[PDB]
Amino acid sequence: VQRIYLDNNATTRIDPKVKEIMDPFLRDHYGNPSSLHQFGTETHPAIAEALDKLYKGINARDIDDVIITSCATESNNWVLKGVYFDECLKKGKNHIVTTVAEHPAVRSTCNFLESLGVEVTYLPINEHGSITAEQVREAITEKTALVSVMWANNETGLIFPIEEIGAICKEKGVLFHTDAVQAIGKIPVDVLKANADFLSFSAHKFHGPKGIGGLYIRSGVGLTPLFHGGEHMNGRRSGTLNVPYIVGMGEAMKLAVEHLDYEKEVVGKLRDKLEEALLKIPDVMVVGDRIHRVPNTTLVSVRGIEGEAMLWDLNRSNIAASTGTAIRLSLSRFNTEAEIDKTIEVFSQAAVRLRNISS
Amino acid sequence: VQRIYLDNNATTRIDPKVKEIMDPFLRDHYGNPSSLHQFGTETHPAIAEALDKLYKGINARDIDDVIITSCATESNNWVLKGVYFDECLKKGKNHIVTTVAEHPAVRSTCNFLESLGVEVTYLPINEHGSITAEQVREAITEKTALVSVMWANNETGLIFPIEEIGAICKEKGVLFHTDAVQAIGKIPVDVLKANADFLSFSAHKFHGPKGIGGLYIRSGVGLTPLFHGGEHMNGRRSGTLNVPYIVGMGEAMKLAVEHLDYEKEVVGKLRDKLEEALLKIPDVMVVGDRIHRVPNTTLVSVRGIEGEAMLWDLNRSNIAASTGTAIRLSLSRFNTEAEIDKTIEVFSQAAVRLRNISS
Ligand SMILES: Cc1ncc(COP(=O)(O)O)c(CNc2co[nH]c2=O)c1O
Ligand SMILES: Cc1ncc(COP(=O)(O)O)c(CNc2co[nH]c2=O)c1O
Ligand SMILES: [Cl-]
Ligand SMILES: [Cl-]
Repeated sequence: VQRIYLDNNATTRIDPKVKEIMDPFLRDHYGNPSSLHQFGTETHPAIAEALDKLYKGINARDIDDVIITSCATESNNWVLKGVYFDECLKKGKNHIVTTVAEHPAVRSTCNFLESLGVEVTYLPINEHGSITAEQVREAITEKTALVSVMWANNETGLIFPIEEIGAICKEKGVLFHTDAVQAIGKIPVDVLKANADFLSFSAHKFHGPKGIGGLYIRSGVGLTPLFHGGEHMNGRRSGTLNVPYIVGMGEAMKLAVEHLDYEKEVVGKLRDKLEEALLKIPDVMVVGDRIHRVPNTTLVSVRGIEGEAMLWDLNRSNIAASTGTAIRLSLSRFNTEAEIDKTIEVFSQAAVRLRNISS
Repeated sequence: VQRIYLDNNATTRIDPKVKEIMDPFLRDHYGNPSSLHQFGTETHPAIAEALDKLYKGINARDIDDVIITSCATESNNWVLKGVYFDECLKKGKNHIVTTVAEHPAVRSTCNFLESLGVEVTYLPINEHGSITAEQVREAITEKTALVSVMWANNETGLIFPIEEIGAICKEKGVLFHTDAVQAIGKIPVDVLKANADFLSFSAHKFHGPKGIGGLYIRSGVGLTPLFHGGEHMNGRRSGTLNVPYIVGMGEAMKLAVEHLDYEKEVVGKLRDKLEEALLKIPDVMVVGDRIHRVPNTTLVSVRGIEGEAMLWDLNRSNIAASTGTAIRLSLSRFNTEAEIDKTIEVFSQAAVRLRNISS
């Protein structure tokens, strides 16, 4: 059998180099980095190299933190509940601006903050599937504690104007957080350009293991820990380090940014090839503005055949995709031209077959 | 070189079987268990087998949850901040009883809860290094939201009277949590016998990978999520599943409980052998009641030579241990009689050498 995987927004394959690099820390380098003895101190260099890779990936500076979390959900929960106690309660700034497009980690958390009597403005999506810089400026009260806008959307692949929203936040004196989960490895990410105070990411979206992520925290910005216990991560996030996944995620970031031109040049092209071809088969419109997107994602619709049906079919013929209904096909650098061609074929045949049962 | 590792309370070696079982999920079974397509659904059986192993390890029932967390720190933080909102605030039960002996994940969290105006009673340690059932009963007000007592202590290896504290909590109508991190794999753990509502554990203490743990939650007990986003873990703890570490931790628990008689019979004996022998070298008393302890841990003192000095020495001769000052030597099933003998030798020679520089 030979399966085609087009579900990169759900999760990605761990890069083989990433599997290789982690392996020694699952075998004989099993010491707790906190121990003083050799089993501990021996892990120190690989961890430092990892952190370094993470800093360079997002343009963090020495004076910033990139804190290791267990996933972007942790990161996101952490930013929101941290600001809740540091701003919303202790400083009266009882308002948070976000968008409707946000991942549930952000949205549900906000929902919880609402239940305690935080006022949350969920900026509405426009016709383009976007949010504009002016939209958040027009929403900032001076009780606004935080603006949280996702860098790129995982439904459509839509990029939002982070840089611009950054500027507004700087001018207005408001904490800015960007969930960048869907941007790492897909387009360049720059916390300096973004004037982010907080950035979250998750490794499994860029060929690292599931079960680890990061939160960038700008110099001098405070954020009450979500994991108290104050050992690890200059006391900001406690718990014995996930040594293998750290070493791994590090490598994952490095490879991810090394592939940034491949992503735009080749992956993007494969995505255009797929999209263009899908657009033929009679009555198939694409969803969203097709300019401001990460290179890897396309969301096609099939006229009067719910997505689920197309996908269940595609699954049977060994092509994995998901909805966003519409059909979300999302690529990685591990897709090939052959696989796309095949997808065009099997997609169209599937379309055909389902039209005919519809009669 | 041939190193001896006696720092099992810091962390343990991933069991080779555990490394084997996780491996396929780092290689080709990389699908998100939430996907509907084959890459997702194919992970379903291994995950179910894992969870099953976890349930049986602690005697959880079908009607309970064993929720997968990123570590015991997550678990502990989760219980405390969960009860804070569900009991302390929403129900006025503004008091928590714990002990002084607790791991910092519990203690620091409590410290934070104090800062919001929760009243926390930190039960004092006695001469035995213990806490008695009566001590917590005498502390329960009817504003008490939660009792949190650690099952076994990682400093001395001291077991606390969980079963008894359980009974008191049941009688008194109070939520009971036990951090069992230092008990899994060391003595039998039984949430039913314990009348725990909440139990935490962490895999790296029983030959699983760092970076994953569990919280047992009793049937019908509520606990507001620490990770909102409400996808995974019947919405109790959100974030893409750490598939490999889950499969791994599962195996780790199984092997851990399979070795329960080996642990008491052989590991315990090795520990007694080591202890007895150390007790000779002139002026070396052991620390704590030497009856109510997990089999693997001994905490010896050397008269007027701070622990750190003994350890730095021991490190040079390739024996890894830590303080608790006193010297904490903690064993696993991977220690051998040879290694202990060697330790007796090198320990005593080290004692000798440091006496003579002391002059
Ligand atoms: C933009 C974004 N934010 C946060 C997360 C959560 O990261 P995690 O904590 O590692 O799970 C994801 C991935 N989540 C999903 C992508 O597709 N379905 C999902 O549930 C994401 O795409
Ligand atoms: C009793 C207990 N509770 C909680 C933890 C925290 O588990 P983690 O979240 O997986 O780190 C540990 C391990 N911690 C340590 C054992 O020795 N030094 C330690 O810091 C522990 O022994
Ligand atoms: Cl918090
Ligand atoms: Cl919470």
